[PDB]
Amino acid sequence: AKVHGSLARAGKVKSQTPKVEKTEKPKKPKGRAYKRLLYTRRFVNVTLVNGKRRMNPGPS
Amino acid sequence: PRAPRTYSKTYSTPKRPYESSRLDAELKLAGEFGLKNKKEIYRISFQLSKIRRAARDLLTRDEKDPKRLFEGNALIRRLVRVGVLSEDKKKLDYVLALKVEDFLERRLQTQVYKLGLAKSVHHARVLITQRHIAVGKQIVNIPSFMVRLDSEKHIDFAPTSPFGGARPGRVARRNAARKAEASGE
Amino acid sequence: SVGFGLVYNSVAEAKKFEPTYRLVRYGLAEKVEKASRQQRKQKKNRDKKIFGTGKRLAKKVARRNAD
Amino acid sequence: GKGKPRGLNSARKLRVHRRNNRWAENNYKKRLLGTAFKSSPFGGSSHAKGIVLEKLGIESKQPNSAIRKCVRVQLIKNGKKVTAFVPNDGCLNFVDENDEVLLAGFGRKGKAKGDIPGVRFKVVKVSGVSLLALWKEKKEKPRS
RNA sequence: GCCCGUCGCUAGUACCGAUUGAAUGGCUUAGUGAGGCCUCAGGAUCUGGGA
RNA sequence: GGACUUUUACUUUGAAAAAAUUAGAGUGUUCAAAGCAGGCGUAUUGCUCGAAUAUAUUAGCAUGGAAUAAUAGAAUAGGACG
RNA sequence: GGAUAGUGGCCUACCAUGGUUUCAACGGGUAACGGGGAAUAAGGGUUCGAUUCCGGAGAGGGAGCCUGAGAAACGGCUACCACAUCCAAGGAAGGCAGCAGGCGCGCAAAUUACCCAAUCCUAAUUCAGGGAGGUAGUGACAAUAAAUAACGAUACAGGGCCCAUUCGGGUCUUGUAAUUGGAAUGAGUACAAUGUAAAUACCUUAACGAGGAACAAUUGGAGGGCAAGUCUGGUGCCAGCAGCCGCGGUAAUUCCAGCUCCAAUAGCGUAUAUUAAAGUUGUUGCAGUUAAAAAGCUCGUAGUUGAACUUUGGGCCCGGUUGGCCG
Ligand SMILES: [Mg+2]
Ligand SMILES: [Mg+2]
Ligand SMILES: [Mg+2]
Ligand SMILES: [Mg+2]
Ligand SMILES: [Mg+2]
Ligand SMILES: [Mg+2]
Ligand SMILES: [Mg+2]
Ligand SMILES: [Mg+2]
Ligand SMILES: [Mg+2]
Ligand SMILES: [Mg+2]
Ligand SMILES: [Mg+2]
Ligand SMILES: [Mg+2]
Ligand SMILES: [Mg+2]
Ligand SMILES: [Mg+2]
Ligand SMILES: [Mg+2]
Ligand SMILES: [Mg+2]
Ligand SMILES: [Mg+2]
Ligand SMILES: [Mg+2]
Ligand SMILES: [Mg+2]
Ligand SMILES: [Mg+2]
Ligand SMILES: [Mg+2]
Ligand SMILES: [Mg+2]
Ligand SMILES: [Mg+2]
Ligand SMILES: [Mg+2]
Ligand SMILES: [Mg+2]
Ligand SMILES: [Mg+2]
Ligand SMILES: [Mg+2]
Ligand SMILES: [Mg+2]
Ligand SMILES: [Mg+2]
Ligand SMILES: [Mg+2]
Ligand SMILES: [Mg+2]
Ligand SMILES: [Mg+2]
Ligand SMILES: [Mg+2]
Ligand SMILES: [Mg+2]
Ligand SMILES: [Mg+2]
Ligand SMILES: [Mg+2]
Ligand SMILES: [Mg+2]
Ligand SMILES: [Mg+2]
Ligand SMILES: [Mg+2]
Ligand SMILES: [Mg+2]
Ligand SMILES: [Mg+2]
Ligand SMILES: [Mg+2]
Repeated sequence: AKVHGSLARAGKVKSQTPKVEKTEKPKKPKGRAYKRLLYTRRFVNVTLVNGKRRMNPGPS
Repeated sequence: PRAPRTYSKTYSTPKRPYESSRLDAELKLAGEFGLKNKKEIYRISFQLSKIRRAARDLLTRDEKDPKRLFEGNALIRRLVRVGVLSEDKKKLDYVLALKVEDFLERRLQTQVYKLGLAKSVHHARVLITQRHIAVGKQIVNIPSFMVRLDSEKHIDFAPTSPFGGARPGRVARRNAARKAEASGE
Repeated sequence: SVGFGLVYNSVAEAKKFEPTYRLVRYGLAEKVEKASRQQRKQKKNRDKKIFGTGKRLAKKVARRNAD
Repeated sequence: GKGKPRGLNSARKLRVHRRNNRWAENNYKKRLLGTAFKSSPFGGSSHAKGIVLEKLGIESKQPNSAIRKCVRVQLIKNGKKVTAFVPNDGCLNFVDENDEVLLAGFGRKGKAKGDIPGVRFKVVKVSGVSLLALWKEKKEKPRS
């Protein structure tokens, strides 16, 4: 095949995606406390059961 | 040129990495005994695994074969000692059963909670690491201490710390400092 | 706290059967300090290059100071 | 009953036969011929450090249309000349000719990766630092 | 629809190949042969035949 | 003590056998990986449990077995006992 | 016979023609020191062992030898070869695969520190010496324990539940909360004591030391395998991603980001090797009509394998080790 194709466009997309800073948000607990949060989220209180169960929903 | 220091690792990771049935099952335990790791469960499953392997082997030997009798009986009374093996079921075909949860419900972190004294496993953890609660006058700060039956009656707060006399504590005493240095002279 | 104790029949019997670093800790023997360990070793080695006394080599090297 | 000998003294034939046939194992043969140490641009070692000769623009195989940015590298312990992919968006901007780079395998057991033809290595580091850090921002390229 | 080979482009690998090509390592003919040892001598000196 | 003994394979039990590793008992290193400690009192002139066991396979040694599988035997009798 | 401490073609004389081999000699390769062992877990196996203990070998390469009970010794000598240092050019001197440290090599590996206190070794010897060895520094090689938070009040919201003719909240707590509330603790810092040869750390422990600006967890992934979005913005077969299948040519569930979510978590990715998956090396245990594979055919040596039959049946004693019913 060909070997000497342009290199002009190296990093085209990364260089032209608009920066949006990370947001400043609540500090998530680390260690045992995080395993706690997961468990009250996943089993204790429960959220929905739209037929089954969802973990990362948005506009449903 | 000196004797090697011997070590061993004390846990085992599950083969299938992403099996949600097992993953749910593991998390429930984590939040039911106040653990912080999948490893704290991985560990116990390993402890079990060998106890079972041990037992399996003995079972293949003849009823009342010398080794079977000696090491089997020994394995049982060790298990009875800490309260994983119930008294009735005491002849190894049940250790051959057993279960992860039986081992879990004997940790110090859980025994500290099981009879009052904490109310929530997480308070129970925090208490342990923070140098309160003891066995004799011997403070214990490892949540995995595995209460052995005959020390169960002795899980109480330490003679040090608040909660067991001794002293309030430097964050409270600091408040007793701002109390009479504001409202006094 | 758990330690270990000894008690001799005399002060003359400790001073002879005790390790010398211990009597130091107590105050019944001075820490006779010396040069470095590698200062000492070097001196041993420097000393190896001389056969006999030394002063015989002082005078003979003193004649070089004429030539 | 078909195959192999069964007899109690036929141990030898049974071992020999296995010996003879083990050779059809693709991995066994490579091990015993010492193919690694003999062929193969690296020693048989996990990584190899080399020097950048030219920057290539390899055109990718079908059904993919692209230009895979790469480099020609001359392994230092070797003189062996090799071509290696420079992973992630931009990164070729970090390398420059005559520069020193650290090459690794592609995780395919020899063999080329995907649509990149004839490329069996990827970079990993340049001038002592690592693409990954550079691409993010944790580190900066050294002076010269 | 599928599909075979010559011919043409780029890149890669191995092969054959004048150079009686080159290189490293292990043995080795023949020739030359250090050194200590053993041995025939020697005898500065120095004793009572010996050192 | 004398005089003579067809060859083997297999299997059994045992001896001879480094420690560390391994399997594993005992013991609350605070837990544990470890370590081989330690434990009781008159804690003022001491009492005391330990520091196991298993494995250690081919070959050589030693003992039991006599199925399975080989060897040898008397036919030009140069046979067997006395 | 000579030589040796001593057996022996060890060597020399004489004499003979033997010795090994498809049951694989001889030769080649080994990125080969052997072993105890290591990794991998149904079993059978497979891979590894420079390296804490045992044995062997070596001290840049070769050979020679002095001393001595013991060395073919190298922190001994001698020669040659390679290398290499000082010089007043006449000469002299060196051997880190000891400890540390430098160069080189490379993907690849630490202080030119303290001590004989322990463990032990040596000497004429309780004493001296010991980079043996111990101490600390460097050190995410592996291995162990396990912090990054815990508990109440209130403010609506719930689901429980008694009632429901119909307001509803009221007390058993499920908890999502943009004001709240006092508690707890070692990370660190630090008198002191302990530690130690002296130190440092650990174990102890006065004084300090947590409210979001921390004392602020990471590393990868979110189409399938494969646990987690068809969110928003970007790009437009470009840039890039993708172990494998595959995504990207304008509403991208794979790219570049934001948000959110998943998994393991003081750790997690990548590369290379091996092991399990692999009954894809198959003794256990493969496959061979058509998927890879029965020699065109028959003889045949080595090798493997090879029908049946020879003291079997009956009788009597002896003493054990478990288990039943009594104890
Ligand atoms: Mg000295
Ligand atoms: Mg002297
Ligand atoms: Mg073939
Ligand atoms: Mg394809
Ligand atoms: Mg090129
Ligand atoms: Mg080289
Ligand atoms: Mg045996
Ligand atoms: Mg043993
Ligand atoms: Mg002879
Ligand atoms: Mg002759
Ligand atoms: Mg001949
Ligand atoms: Mg063969
Ligand atoms: Mg070698
Ligand atoms: Mg070895
Ligand atoms: Mg080996
Ligand atoms: Mg080597
Ligand atoms: Mg030697
Ligand atoms: Mg060298
Ligand atoms: Mg030579
Ligand atoms: Mg030598
Ligand atoms: Mg030496
Ligand atoms: Mg001169
Ligand atoms: Mg060195
Ligand atoms: Mg040296
Ligand atoms: Mg390293
Ligand atoms: Mg004296
Ligand atoms: Mg000394
Ligand atoms: Mg040292
Ligand atoms: Mg932090
Ligand atoms: Mg804070
Ligand atoms: Mg992230
Ligand atoms: Mg999924
Ligand atoms: Mg869009
Ligand atoms: Mg989009
Ligand atoms: Mg994304
Ligand atoms: Mg992992
Ligand atoms: Mg079998
Ligand atoms: Mg097959
Ligand atoms: Mg076919
Ligand atoms: Mg045929
Ligand atoms: Mg033939
Ligand atoms: Mg037969």
